[PDB]
Amino acid sequence: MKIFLDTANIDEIRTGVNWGIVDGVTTNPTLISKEAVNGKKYGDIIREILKIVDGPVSVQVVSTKYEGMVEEARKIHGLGDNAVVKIPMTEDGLRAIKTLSSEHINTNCTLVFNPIQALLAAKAGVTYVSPYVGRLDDIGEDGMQIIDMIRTIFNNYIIKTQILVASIRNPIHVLRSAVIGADVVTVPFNVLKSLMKHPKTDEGLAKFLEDWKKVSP
Amino acid sequence: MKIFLDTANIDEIRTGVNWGIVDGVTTNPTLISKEAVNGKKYGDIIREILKIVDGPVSVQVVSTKYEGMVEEARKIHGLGDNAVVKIPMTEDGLRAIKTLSSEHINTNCTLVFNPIQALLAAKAGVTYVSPYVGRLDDIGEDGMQIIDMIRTIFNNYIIKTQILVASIRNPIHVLRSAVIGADVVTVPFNVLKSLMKHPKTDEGLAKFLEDWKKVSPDGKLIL
Amino acid sequence: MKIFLDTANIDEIRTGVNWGIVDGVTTNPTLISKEAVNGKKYGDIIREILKIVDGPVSVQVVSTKYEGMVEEARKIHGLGDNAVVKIPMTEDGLRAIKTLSSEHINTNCTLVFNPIQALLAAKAGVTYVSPYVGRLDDIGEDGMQIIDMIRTIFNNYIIKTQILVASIRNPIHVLRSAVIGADVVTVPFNVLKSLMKHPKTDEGLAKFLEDWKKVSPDGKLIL
Amino acid sequence: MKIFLDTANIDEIRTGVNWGIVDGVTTNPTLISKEAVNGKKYGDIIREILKIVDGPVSVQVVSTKYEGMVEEARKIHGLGDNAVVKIPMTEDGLRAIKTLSSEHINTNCTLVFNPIQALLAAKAGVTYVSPYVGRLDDIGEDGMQIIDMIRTIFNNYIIKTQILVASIRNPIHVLRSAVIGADVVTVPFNVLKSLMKHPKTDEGLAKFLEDWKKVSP
Amino acid sequence: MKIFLDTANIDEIRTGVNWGIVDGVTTNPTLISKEAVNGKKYGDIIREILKIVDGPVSVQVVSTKYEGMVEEARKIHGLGDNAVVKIPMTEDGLRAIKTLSSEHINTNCTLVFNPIQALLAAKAGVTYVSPYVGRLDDIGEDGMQIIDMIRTIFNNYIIKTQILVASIRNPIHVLRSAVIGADVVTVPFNVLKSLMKHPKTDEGLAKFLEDWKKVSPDGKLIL
Amino acid sequence: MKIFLDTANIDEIRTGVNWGIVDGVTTNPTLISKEAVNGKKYGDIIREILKIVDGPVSVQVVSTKYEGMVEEARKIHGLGDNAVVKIPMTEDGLRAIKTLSSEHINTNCTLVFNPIQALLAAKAGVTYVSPYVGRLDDIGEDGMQIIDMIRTIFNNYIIKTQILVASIRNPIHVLRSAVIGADVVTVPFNVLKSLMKHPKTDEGLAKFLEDWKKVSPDGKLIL
Amino acid sequence: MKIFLDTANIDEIRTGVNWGIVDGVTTNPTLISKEAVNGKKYGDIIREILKIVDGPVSVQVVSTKYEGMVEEARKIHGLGDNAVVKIPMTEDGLRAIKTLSSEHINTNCTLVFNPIQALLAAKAGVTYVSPYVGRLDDIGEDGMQIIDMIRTIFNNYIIKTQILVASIRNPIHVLRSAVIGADVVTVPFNVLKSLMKHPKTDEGLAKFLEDWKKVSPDGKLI
Amino acid sequence: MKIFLDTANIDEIRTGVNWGIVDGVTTNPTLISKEAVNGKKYGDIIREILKIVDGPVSVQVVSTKYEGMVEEARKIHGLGDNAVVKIPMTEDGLRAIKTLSSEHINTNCTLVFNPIQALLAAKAGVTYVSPYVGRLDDIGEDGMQIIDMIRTIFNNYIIKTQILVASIRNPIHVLRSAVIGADVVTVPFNVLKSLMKHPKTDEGLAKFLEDWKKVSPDGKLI
Amino acid sequence: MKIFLDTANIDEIRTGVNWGIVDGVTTNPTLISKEAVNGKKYGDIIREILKIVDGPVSVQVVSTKYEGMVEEARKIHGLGDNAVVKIPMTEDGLRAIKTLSSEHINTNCTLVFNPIQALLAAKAGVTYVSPYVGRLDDIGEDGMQIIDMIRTIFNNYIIKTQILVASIRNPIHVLRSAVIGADVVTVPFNVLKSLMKHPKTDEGLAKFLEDWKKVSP
Repeated sequence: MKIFLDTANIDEIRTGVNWGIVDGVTTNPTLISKEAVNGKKYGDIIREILKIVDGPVSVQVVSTKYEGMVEEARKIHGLGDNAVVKIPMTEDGLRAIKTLSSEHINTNCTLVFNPIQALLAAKAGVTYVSPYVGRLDDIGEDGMQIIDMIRTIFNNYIIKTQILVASIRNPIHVLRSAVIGADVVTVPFNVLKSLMKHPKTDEGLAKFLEDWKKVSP
Repeated sequence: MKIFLDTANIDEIRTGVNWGIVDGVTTNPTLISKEAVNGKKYGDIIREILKIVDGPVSVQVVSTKYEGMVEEARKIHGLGDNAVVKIPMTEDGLRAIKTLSSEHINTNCTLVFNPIQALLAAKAGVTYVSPYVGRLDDIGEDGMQIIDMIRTIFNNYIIKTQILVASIRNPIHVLRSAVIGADVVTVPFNVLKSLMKHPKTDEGLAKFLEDWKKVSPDGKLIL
Repeated sequence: MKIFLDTANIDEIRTGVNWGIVDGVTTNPTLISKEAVNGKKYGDIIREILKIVDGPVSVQVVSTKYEGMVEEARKIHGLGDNAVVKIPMTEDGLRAIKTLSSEHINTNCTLVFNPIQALLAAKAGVTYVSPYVGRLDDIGEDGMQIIDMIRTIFNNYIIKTQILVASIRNPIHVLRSAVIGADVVTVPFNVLKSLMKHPKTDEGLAKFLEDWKKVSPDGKLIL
Repeated sequence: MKIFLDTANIDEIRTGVNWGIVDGVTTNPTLISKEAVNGKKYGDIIREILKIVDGPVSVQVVSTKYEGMVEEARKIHGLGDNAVVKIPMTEDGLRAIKTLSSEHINTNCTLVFNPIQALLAAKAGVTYVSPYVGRLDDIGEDGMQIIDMIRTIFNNYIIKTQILVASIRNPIHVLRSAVIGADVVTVPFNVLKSLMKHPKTDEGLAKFLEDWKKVSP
Repeated sequence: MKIFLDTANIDEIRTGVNWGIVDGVTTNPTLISKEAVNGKKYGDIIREILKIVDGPVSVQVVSTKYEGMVEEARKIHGLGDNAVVKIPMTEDGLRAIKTLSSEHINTNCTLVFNPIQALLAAKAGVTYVSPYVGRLDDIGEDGMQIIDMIRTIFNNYIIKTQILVASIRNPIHVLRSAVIGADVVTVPFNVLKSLMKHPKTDEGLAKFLEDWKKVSPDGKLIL
Repeated sequence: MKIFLDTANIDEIRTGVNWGIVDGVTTNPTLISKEAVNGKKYGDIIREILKIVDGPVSVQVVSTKYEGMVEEARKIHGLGDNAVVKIPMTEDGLRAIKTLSSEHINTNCTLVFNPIQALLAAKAGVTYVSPYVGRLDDIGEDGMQIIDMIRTIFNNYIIKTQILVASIRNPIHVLRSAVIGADVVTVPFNVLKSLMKHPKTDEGLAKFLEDWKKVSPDGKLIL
Repeated sequence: MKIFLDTANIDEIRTGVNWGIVDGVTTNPTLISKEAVNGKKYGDIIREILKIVDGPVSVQVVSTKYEGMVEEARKIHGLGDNAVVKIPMTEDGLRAIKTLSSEHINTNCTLVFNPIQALLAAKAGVTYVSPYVGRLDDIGEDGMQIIDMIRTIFNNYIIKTQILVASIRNPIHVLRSAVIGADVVTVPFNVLKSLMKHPKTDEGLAKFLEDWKKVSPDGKLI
Repeated sequence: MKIFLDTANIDEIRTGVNWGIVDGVTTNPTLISKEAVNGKKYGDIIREILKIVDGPVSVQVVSTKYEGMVEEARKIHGLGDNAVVKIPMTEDGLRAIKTLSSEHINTNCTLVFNPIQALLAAKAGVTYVSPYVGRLDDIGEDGMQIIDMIRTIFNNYIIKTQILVASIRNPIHVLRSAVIGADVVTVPFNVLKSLMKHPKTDEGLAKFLEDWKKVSPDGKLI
Repeated sequence: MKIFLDTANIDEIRTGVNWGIVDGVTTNPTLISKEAVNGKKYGDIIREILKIVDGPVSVQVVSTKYEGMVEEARKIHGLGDNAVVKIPMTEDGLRAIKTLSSEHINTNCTLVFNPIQALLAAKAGVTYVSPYVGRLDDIGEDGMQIIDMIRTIFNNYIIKTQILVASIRNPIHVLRSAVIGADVVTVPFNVLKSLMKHPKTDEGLAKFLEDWKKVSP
């Protein structure tokens, strides 16, 4: 399972990347506009992330129309080979994914909330599909069950689209994603930093330090 | 999972194809009767669908006897390489499927309501089998259970006949079909349309638009 | 799943074969004797069935001792390469199956009532094992459970003996046999005919033909 | 579980009743007309069965209309207190059951093929509901699964309508009915006579006879 | 399981009641808007339904604010003892349900789409809760699963609020509701009609009629 | 399932109570201190909450030793009969729960992380046990599994201690708590508000109000 | 679930009862002799335990023959109405249990290793049955599965014999016993102490402490 | 599933092979001594079995120490390439199996009673492992559950050691072994004979016979 | 399933290899200075273990910093090609594992207590991951459940990292590890010896003996 960082905060990205556990980054218009304040421009933020991160970097179009999505997609693609174009799950979006896929431009279909939407995105040739599990949790539906059905559907038809679990809120979304067999999770910084930690790890380290002092002060 | 459009409405077919999400079309005599009104000829409707759909197009024979079935099938086949001859699950139907399979004419056995009818059509050599899940729902039996049994049976014997779920009424027939692993669903246009939609998709788009306005008042992405 | 006809009527056989859904026949002296009427020779019926049928034809041995069984089995084998010799699950039967297997004479072990009997027959080299499910139902045991266990046992050891479900009484024996993955069922011609039928198939056909007449008065499909 | 005999053959009924294992009888227009040939009249057959059998005896109306069903029902009821009026599952039938039930006339709703039909019959106040399992088997559907769902539904709502399994074809319909917890089965004579039998019973009896001869010739 | 009719069509209501199978009615502003055309007043429609249905009749408030909800509820309640006030799942709605429950006015919380909304309505004291299963189906989630969770939750806490399955589209929503053990289903008239029907019922009737003719040519039962 | 508000804001509390869905409150010194602003006394906040709330109010002890805990618990008890004393799962905590239980002072055992800790607190006589599920989620263990085991354990022995799910982070902790059958959840005011919401509720309301206007221009319901 | 302490140490018993978490005690000659020290006699230790514990105290017999077991058991009963006599699962043991139950002397059948042995002891009238789960674990079979079967069997027949899980080695034997619904577990004082502990509890306490110092620096709530 | 005959009787072995249903044989000193009668020596019986059986013949060692076991095992191997040496699940046994496997001498580890013992014998290189299911049944645990676990474990690691179910007492041990997928069962000749029988088979034969007399009175098909 | 001995006693090791059931050894800060008594250099024992054992020998790094860990690991590697370097599940540890893997030095990540920690270690390229099951049991959670999830996760992604079950306390940890399919268990000597024992084996051996004395005094 790949692990991506879900933020446009360059400080969080640098830190995550320096830990060596970040395989890629996802952004979206909300995340970017949270950073693009007090002088900082969105075009600069996007370019800096592309430069910093070796692996896939998803950046979302904002046009809602086919021709506009495809032209924004190509500008996005031109920013560097690791760029992945995020396209929303809409009629125009599916058309855009199909065209971009034929042009070998990598794509990520976002705002997916049930397994049939994810299947449509895969049929359009999308590279990644990104169901939003935390937003399903928000409305009283166990979002991880949708990931489990998508995994089954994709296995049934030997689909090569990667399942990219998004809107992750806690480490149990991450655990369940790995048990299900999702291809990727994208996680906010506060979740990322917790994944390495456990209180018995801390306790064990202290114990080994103690015991070692008994044979080498 | 392939998705076919279950209609003879040319406007619906052109629209669905353009979404890139439609892999073929199924018709039946009812669907065609509906469109062949006010001067429109069934012959023209059929040829036009075949003309504009790249994927399989199922057209159903109307004879109930073996010889009429095969004679009509050979005509349907002659109209285009993407034509699939629909044949009902009957004694004459199975005979027709066996003959047509030996002639390398693609076939679709329709009006299937239990898994053993589906198996018999497969043994005769049919290309697709089409169980009618909504008509089972109509009589108080969960039709998707028959799809699950057919998938198991076909898997047991490595059967190459495609399961084509038909009489679809709602998006949960579609979801359950995909989870079971049916080869194809054929859906009405209104169902097809609904498959792309979700209130949280709409809501998420609106929020992204709004937030983006904060850093780009004309809502553009200039790179 | 293969389907054998449990019959010696040549017309039944020809008809089922044209349906594309009959793979072989299982006979017994009662079925054959039934057809020896209006002058017909017992042995002529059997030789005719062996000639016409492209595939397996089971013929019973009547001897109960090893030497009699193998001598009869050899005669039967000489009547056609597709003849299959039916031998009961007994001590002498197993000895006969082992001997005939070595001579490459195909065999069908009958009167099997539990899964270990089926395994012993497979170990002796038998081509088919025939558990009589309806005779277990008769004594208050669900006979299909024995088929399920035999399928599991045979899968465990990659056994090439075919499971031939016999003493079939209804279409649910057939459905369950297919879902389990039994290799073959043998059924009377009348169970076979019932397997194609469903009231919604008839209802659906009637409606399609009504609707077609609205666009084509004489029921025709002119293309 | 009660066991009824499903026939209008008086010879079969006498024999069954003499075994002491028959708790009642069901008839229907096909069964009765098979016996009412070569001089025998249907009115005589019905009366003879009513006289012979202590327990419930179901006899079916033939009118398809409400007023006609209710008038046939009352003539049926008047033939004796053990008479139970069979009414088909139709709109007019449900109306008739509701009226007959209010008049404390026992009823049996027949030609039931799914669990919701059975529930409708219970809501109309029917005494017995009779799903036809063998005719479901005939069309490639496991008829006993409908009995299992009816039992669950009836348990959920504490329904007092008795489930009467009909169109029985073999002893496994009977076994599964008892395991599910159906209230009644009605069985044809050839099935009835087999229920007491088992080859190990026969074998055991022979063995005990043998062994007893060794201590009392 | 109670069965309500989900319609404001007076003809449908009179017909269903006469089948003896309808235990109440649900309306909503859409259903009533549909009938309140060509001079027909919504006020008259509501009073007439109340007048002719003996069981509960749900009539939905239209105000979105607490005070308007309770004022309309008290009016609805005043029209007949069988009136049930429908209240949407909102903050003001829950406040209204709490007040109305304390006044012993029966209530029905509508537009419920997950089990926790259903629990909140129960805690406020509501008489019925109405989850919309077909609208969940519409967005690719199996709505009957929410009914199953609500039944479990209600059973856990011995909750007396009745589960009323709404937005029913087919007979399998009805079947699954009964197997789960929902208290009530409310169904459209065409669904209601279909619940009584089955092809084998029709077929069995025809056969009984035919056989009876053999011993009574005028198809009567003379006792 | 009871719902407690994890808050010391009196306005939040009043609002949740009017919704008919708040049964009590859980406080801690941080929450209380937060409200002591614009001149408000810490202890006045607590006494006000105890006076207004008809039902349980949890208040933390800060002493870590037995004598300090019971002396504080007694003070807290004196502030209102509905005060519940929060005591951590430690050796001295268990001694304090046993002593306070004998004095009929209600208690809530906090910092419970496995089911056996919950059982020991119940055996000491505790009124509520509070497992912190989100803090288990934080360390890569599904915290709701511990609630499920505690419910089973408590059911086995007919334990009267209430399970109070704490450290709740999202609406699925709440849904799962209800399906398991936990006695209580405690949630922040903002989780609480989210529990009422669903996009189809909003969509449905908007459509009903649109349709109603077709029959009643100013949105009114005049009866 | 009741919790007995497997010990004869009186400070261990007092400290357990004060937690409100100990319902009784299980002894054995080794445990008792361990405390029969510095003046204390074996009989003394048992009498003091019987006196201080408001609940069952299990005391073993060493005789392996019916007459000897029953004679000892009567003695033990004489010491206090809360004494419970331990009897091994043997032919003579079952005879002894039948006799003692008829004399309303409470009993505890030990060395039970399968569910049918447990059923036989119940049928003889035993008050408690003690399967030794850790010794099943020692020989490579999951001992808690035997507890599960005994629970099912006892529920089937509404048996009033209490299931007392013994030879406990870790907190998961305890957790599983509770989830199954065993009536009692007997554990050493140290296992007992471990049951209260969790690293997130310690972390939580530390967090409580620091945040309280924020609202008030001294460390006292007024 | 292979079926071995648990016996040293040569007429029992011939009659089993002729049915096509016997794949090998398992002996033990008691079985062999049973036939070492009327002139026949112990060595003779084993040599004749090795000669006539086209398959594995298991022969036990009586030494319980490593050196003695290995010395005997080499002797047994010398008697024929199809001899298989039985070695008990002990410390010295595992040492012996390791040594013998390295010398391509086939082995059969006996007295296995849990799945981990079976795994240890496999790891030492054993050809067959023989769990004694009936002796587990004797002590009130379902012995076939151990076979199921060993099957899972061996499948997990693609272990080539064959599971040989032993101490078989009834046809249901055999049925369950086959459903689980055990490689082999070893059974006494009488159990073997019972496996072919069913009362509906006998009934069927009788029915066949009578109905054939209807189509032709003599009893011969021409 | 491989079996390692958690010891540095050479006799215990030779004994277990002789049995043919020991595949390696794990040596942690809390064993080597057990055997460094009266004559032996915590380094002659390690060097000798490395010489003896024809399989992996795990040796723990004591530094907590990346740079010290990789320097110590390279030293450990220098002692013998069967040395495996034990590294704790920390930020610095993951970084060290990634570096050492790239230098083809085998690694064993210790103090793992949940499945996502194990996945992170595998993503860093670790040769073994060692979850401490008994220490989870100690805090009231069933440690074997974590092994079961890690097996599933590793199967999902075809992960080549071996699952090495550690902190083993009893033979049921071992049985469950084998049924789950863990790659390795590491056990103390007394657990190891107990794995061969069963009371019916002893009973059985006595009976072989007794019956043999009958046939041959």
